[PDB]
Amino acid sequence: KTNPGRFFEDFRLGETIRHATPRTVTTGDVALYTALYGPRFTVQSSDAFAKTIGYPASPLDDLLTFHVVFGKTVPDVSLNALANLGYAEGGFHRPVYPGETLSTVSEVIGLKESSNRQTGVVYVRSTGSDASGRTVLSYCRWVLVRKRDPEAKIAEEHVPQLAKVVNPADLAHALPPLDPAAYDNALAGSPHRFADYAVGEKIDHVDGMTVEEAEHQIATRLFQNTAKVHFDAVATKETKFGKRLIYGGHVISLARALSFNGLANAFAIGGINAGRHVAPLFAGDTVYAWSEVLETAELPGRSDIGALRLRTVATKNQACGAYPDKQGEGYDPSVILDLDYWAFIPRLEHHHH
Amino acid sequence: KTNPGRFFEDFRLGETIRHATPRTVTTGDVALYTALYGPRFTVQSSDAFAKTIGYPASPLDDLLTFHVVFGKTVPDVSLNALANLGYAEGGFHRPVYPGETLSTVSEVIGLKESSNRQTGVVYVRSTGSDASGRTVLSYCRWVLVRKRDPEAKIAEEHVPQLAKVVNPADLAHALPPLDPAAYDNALAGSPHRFADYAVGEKIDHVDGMTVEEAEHQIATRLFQNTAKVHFDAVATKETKFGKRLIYGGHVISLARALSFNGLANAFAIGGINAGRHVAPLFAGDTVYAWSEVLETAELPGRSDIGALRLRTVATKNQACGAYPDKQGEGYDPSVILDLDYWAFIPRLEHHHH
Amino acid sequence: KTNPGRFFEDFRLGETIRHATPRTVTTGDVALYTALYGPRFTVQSSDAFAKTIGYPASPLDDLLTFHVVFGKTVPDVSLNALANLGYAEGGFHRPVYPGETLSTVSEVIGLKESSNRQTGVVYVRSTGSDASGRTVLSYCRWVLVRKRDPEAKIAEEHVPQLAKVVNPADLAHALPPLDPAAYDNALAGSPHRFADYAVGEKIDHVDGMTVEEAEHQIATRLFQNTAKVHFDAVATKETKFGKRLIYGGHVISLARALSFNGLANAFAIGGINAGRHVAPLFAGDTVYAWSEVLETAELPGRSDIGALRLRTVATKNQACGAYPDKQGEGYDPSVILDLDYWAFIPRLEHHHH
Repeated sequence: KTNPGRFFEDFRLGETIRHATPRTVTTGDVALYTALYGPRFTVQSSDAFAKTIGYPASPLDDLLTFHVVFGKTVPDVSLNALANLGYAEGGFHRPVYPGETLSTVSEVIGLKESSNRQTGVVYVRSTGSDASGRTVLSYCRWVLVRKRDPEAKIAEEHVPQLAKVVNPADLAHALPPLDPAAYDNALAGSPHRFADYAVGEKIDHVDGMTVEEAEHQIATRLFQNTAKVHFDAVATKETKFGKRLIYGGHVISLARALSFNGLANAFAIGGINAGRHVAPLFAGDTVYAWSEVLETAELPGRSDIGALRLRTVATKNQACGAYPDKQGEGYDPSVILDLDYWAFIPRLEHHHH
Repeated sequence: KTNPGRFFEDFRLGETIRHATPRTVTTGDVALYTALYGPRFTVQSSDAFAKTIGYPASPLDDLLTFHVVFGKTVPDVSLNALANLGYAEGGFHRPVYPGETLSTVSEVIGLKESSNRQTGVVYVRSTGSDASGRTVLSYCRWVLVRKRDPEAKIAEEHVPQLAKVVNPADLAHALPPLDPAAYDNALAGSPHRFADYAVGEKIDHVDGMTVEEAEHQIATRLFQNTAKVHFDAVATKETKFGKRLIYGGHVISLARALSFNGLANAFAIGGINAGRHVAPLFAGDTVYAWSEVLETAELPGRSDIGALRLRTVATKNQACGAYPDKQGEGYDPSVILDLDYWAFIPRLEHHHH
Repeated sequence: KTNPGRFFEDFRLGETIRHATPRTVTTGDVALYTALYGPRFTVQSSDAFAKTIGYPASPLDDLLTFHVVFGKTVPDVSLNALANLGYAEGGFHRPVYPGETLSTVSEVIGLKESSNRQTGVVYVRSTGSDASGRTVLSYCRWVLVRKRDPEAKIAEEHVPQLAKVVNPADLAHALPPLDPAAYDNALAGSPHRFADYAVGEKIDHVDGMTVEEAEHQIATRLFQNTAKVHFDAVATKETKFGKRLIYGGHVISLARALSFNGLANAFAIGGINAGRHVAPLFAGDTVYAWSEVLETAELPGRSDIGALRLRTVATKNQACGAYPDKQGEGYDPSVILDLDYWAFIPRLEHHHH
């Protein structure tokens, strides 16, 4: 029963993995998520405010939902990962409330050995469901995993093909009918509505967050994400980094929190277009971030909210006033994340019943 | 939309700031507050105990209420602070329960440039309200803030004038009618009641707490307090301290927790007379504290509880058996906080209906 | 009122201590316990899953119950401890739910001075009760405590005599009637039931956890455990270790979490036979663990669950594939804990009403 877990040669294309340890998310998790990342989006922070605008109660931060659903997959898929690399085709179907239980099922949809035959990239489609089987989250990710025995031979290889953009039209049925007049701009922390954003606008978030060892471990276990490279200062000595790698998701959550400085009314996340973990983060490193409007979509059947398509780029140890990005055939050396996603935002303020 | 925040030259006397991100405080926050500071006051720790003595449920620790209400003001007032300096005229109007939402409004009531023209002291009156607009917390604080451009000229300057003591008579209507017979001294951890304290009594708390980097960051984000000097190990290199300053409130909470060793039945805080952040705390530094009875007040219209006026002084890296205080024209070098406040305490144990 | 606490010479055999600060355990504590230790046992993690199998709601992790009940005793017994040493005769009478309040009473049942006359071992029987006085936890522990004055003389000395095994027959009335068919092996993360374990089976847990300073302090205060040696980087300089000792219970919780890798369906703990803190853990040290089946007991009056008797041994900085244990007259140098306990596990999967 000694189980070092699954390695790259153990995956067979088209297998469905029915992940263990479904997770009841409570106001315990909300309070710890708030203290690990410091997000200040009022919909999630204030029940009073959420209720007035047309929610039943504050919904979970969409990234608390995401890290929990991802977490459940880690024991089977990425326990023996060296790094999670990217995402595509992400959809937040349903908002999630404290007391709800989240479960995850993954489908192996790609496998590509690395040239050294020491590792492969595993591609999965992961689907999270509430206790009654209703989908709440769908996404694709790919992660670089260890082979147990490098001399082993990779049966079938397949780099799958993924939409680099989700279609706003399928995100329309996500958020319940809201009241954009009840939405109190002063309590939400910005006057800027759907119509105040221009395609091409660039936003430095200014604020920096230095990440301590204990912070990312406490976050990573909260998600019940077991990837040994987060936790084992002994074993990681024998990796390329030689020390504990911070959960990629920790950077996504930190960048989202910072993004409140300019995008406070992008209150909920509807889907993920593309994401890429460019570079790893270590304890003692400082995160900064900057964002861009790529599209501004109206939602078929709705006038309360539209959708912003956004690109957010995070750095370590480098302010983003100069908007760091590409630099030759690759990124500026300070870039650690490049995330392309749809958020929701209120439209008009005219009171209706 | 790139916003480095408000600087000293941006404040205009008499402006009202209506702060963003109102905060629903849950049993998540209570559990994290308990783990960040270790307070052992039974009223807050045990619903069973609170209910018996005449509360509807355990109330929030008054400093969890305080750090949340302060927190909401930080983005507008002290995001660009170098240090929060003092308090006066603090009143805990109403106890607060899990599920309640807290909002903050501040009034700029003072401005004084520093001699180097690099900084000014900003004086505010901050008022926290529940979701229905009822006041729960009022206080005055002053914080040393950065000027964006030092060559800038300060229009109007005003060091306001503040009562160095709150009047017990206005704290009477705070706590609901309690049962001081139901109050179980063994469960509360002290036999000492209102009548067992003498004016002039001095209490060393003995216990020390060493504060790690991750602890104060996790606490400071829980309060959604954004002051860059807490978080940015890069930017703080260019400050006088050259490293992250620990939230002043973290020291107040730690000193209050330690104070359980001698003041266990000073179960709730009614108001704040004067407070002064004497000196900063850094990661790795050890806190100790000692307290003094300054007054013992009966409350107009009540026999269940009286009010102790208390002075609590915290040190770093120095036990308080010698009761460190002043030392010439200024404090003993180890002193970091000097806090003068009213707490509540049960009187007589005679059972009534 | 300056109280450095109780020292070895202050205990009198046969005294009952009625401990202060009873503790309401909430979903705040559950979420923080989950993030401090990362346990993935589905009964505790998923209400949905617990309810289906025959609980009213997820019960508290038995070690969250244990650390809280132990915590309440620390101010009186072990505030001035150098190290907690062992356990015997542990019984989890009743599972515990969020909202319940826990109180502790201890009986001094042993005292033995150390040869240097600087310290003694104090032996206690500690009993935790819900708010209505019903017992939930009973155990014996012994801890090495400081004498205030070494020249002091120890009146009565007594090393009591303790059963090295609890009897499965008295654990039968602990867990409510469950449904072992409703128990979803895929959601619980193991197909192995009562009947799949063999006496003599050995299980390496593979996974390692490196423990940071802030992690054990945040955990130790959550339990409201005050032992100065956990917290005071100044005072601990003058101890044999010269630095902060990590709560022994932190190692028990970490080893239990790791043990999910092979014992996922040992879902609840019924009692503790023997436990020994072999060696201390420090910040930066990495924990690993391995377990053994010692007995497999059926429960008088029940067919849903049986009892496994288990031995789990934790190490620091040494993988357990070689199953480290004894090595001459004493343990392998890497061993830090040797814990002998009864857990519960489902039997047959045949659906009944």
